[PDB]
Amino acid sequence: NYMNYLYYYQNNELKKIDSSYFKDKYLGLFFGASWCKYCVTFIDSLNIFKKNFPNVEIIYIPFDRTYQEYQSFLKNTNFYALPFDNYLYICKKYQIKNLPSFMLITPNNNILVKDAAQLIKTDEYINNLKSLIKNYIIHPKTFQFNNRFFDLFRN
Repeated sequence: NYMNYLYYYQNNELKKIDSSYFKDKYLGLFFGASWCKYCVTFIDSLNIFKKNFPNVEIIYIPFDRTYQEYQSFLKNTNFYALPFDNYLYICKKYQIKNLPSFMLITPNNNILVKDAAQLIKTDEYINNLKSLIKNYIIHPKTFQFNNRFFDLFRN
C-alpha cells in the first residue's frame, strides 16, 4: 500500500481525499516548506498559474520541520498536500536540488515541465505553455486501484 490519501483544509477542518481522485489529471508538484522564504514568495506565482491553468491540481510536498508548521501552510494556501512526512526520497528520485521546486506532470505521470518554478517566475510564459500542453499528446495509463502515486514517487 502506498499514498492512499492526500489532505486539505476546508470549513476550518483538516480533510482527507482518496488519492484515486487524482487519476488522469495534470498535476503541479510543489516542493516547499513554511521556513523557506522563497517558498512562501513562490505562492504568489502559483496563484497566478492556477487561475490560468485551472485543470492542473497543485499538490504540496512538504519539508516543514513540525506538524504545526505544516498545518499553518495548508491553512494559508488552499492546496492539496501529501501527509506530513519525510519526502527526501522524492527529491532523490527526480534529483531535486533546492526549494522551492515545481514540476508539471501529465495524466500518465510523464513529466511536462521539470523546471516549472523558474518558468512561471519569468511571468511571460502562458502562451508557450498553453501551446505546449496542446501539442503534447497523452497516452493514458492505468494503475492498480486507480492509485498513480507509487509509480510517480517510488521506483
